[PDB]
Amino acid sequence: KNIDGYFKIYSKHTPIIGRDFPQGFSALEPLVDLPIGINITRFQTLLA
Amino acid sequence: SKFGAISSVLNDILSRLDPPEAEVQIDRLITGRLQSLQTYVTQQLIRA
Amino acid sequence: DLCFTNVYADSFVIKGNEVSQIAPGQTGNIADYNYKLPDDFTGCVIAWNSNKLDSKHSGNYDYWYRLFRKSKLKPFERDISTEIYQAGNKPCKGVKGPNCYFPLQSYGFRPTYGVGHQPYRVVVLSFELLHAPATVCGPKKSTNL
Amino acid sequence: EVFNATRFASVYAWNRTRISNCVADYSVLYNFAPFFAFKCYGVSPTKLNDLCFTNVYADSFVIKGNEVSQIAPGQTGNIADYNYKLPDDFTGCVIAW
Ligand SMILES: *[C@@H]1O[C@H](CO)[C@@H](O)[C@H](O)[C@H]1NC(C)=O
Ligand SMILES: *[C@@H]1O[C@H](CO)[C@@H](O)[C@H](O)[C@H]1NC(C)=O
Ligand SMILES: *[C@@H]1O[C@H](CO)[C@@H](O)[C@H](O)[C@H]1NC(C)=O
Repeated sequence: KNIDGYFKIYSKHTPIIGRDFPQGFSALEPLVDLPIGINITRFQTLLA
Repeated sequence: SKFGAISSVLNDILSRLDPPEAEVQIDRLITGRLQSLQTYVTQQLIRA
Repeated sequence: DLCFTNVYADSFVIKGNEVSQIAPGQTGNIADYNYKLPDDFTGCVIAWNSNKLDSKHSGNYDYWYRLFRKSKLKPFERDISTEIYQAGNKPCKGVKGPNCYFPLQSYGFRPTYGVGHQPYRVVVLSFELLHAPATVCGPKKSTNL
Repeated sequence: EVFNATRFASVYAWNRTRISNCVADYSVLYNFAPFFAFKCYGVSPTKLNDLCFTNVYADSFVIKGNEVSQIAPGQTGNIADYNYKLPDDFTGCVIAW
């Protein structure tokens, strides 16, 4: 998210059941809070 | 009752002045109206 | 004697009346197309006249300001762009002159203007007073707990 | 009537027209003249149709090209000193076509 800049990244990694997007609850641990403060409108991801 | 503000119409105050200056007036309106509601509620409690 | 999580310093040169203009939530083309502060702003604005660095003989037209913008400016937004403002319905975008005006106009300064037209230099200090690990302090003593 | 005139006065004797008791729609000026200088100082050129003005003066005078840039608040020149001088606290717009 990019509220007033300050880019935030959230992650919680677990070998969950592994079928797909699961049902059991899971909180999210922050990793980095970084104040970017730039314009942001589109999204894309990089592969291997 | 204007309660000591510019006007008794919240929507008029909003559409006429900027946020950070109409803020004092709308806060005055809140302090008046909520306190009046408090008197009403207390009197209703006594009657009840 | 305070601790702030992060400090942002924004700097720009603006005219004397615009010092009165620049404030949280005001009106005027600079306040709505050039720079806008949040309503709940927590910081300081610093203004001092600079007629020795922004003025020279024959004038100096280096600086700029925007007057033509499609909408209002969201707080802390770098809307830097050179797009002709549309007037009426003509898609212009090709030629200057009638109903095709530039979004920004020269901020020409000369050593001989009025006080309201002098080259004031403005920097604004923004602070974040929230419950978060700070980075900046002042005088300190580290008495044992 | 101030834009469709045929004898716009000279700068030395600038006719000053008083405008009152009317709805100031600016599309009528927009469609009448292919402007070349629509610089506004006190108000926004986009924001003219949402403000109510106590009184409006329309001073019209034909002048040279560079004199268009000459005419502005806090300016100087043979016209800006002897023919017409714009006040520094000028709340209004100029139109040049
Ligand atoms: C900033 O991002 C918003 C979000 O879409 C966009 O509307 C605006 O034009 C952007 N400003 C720029 C790119 O200057
Ligand atoms: C003058 O009025 C006529 C009639 O409405 C119109 O066709 C013409 O464009 C106008 N010219 C100016 C300069 O306003
Ligand atoms: C202003 O006065 C001049 C004097 O020559 C005249 O030509 C012009 O038509 C007048 N403008 C008006 C009455 O709008």
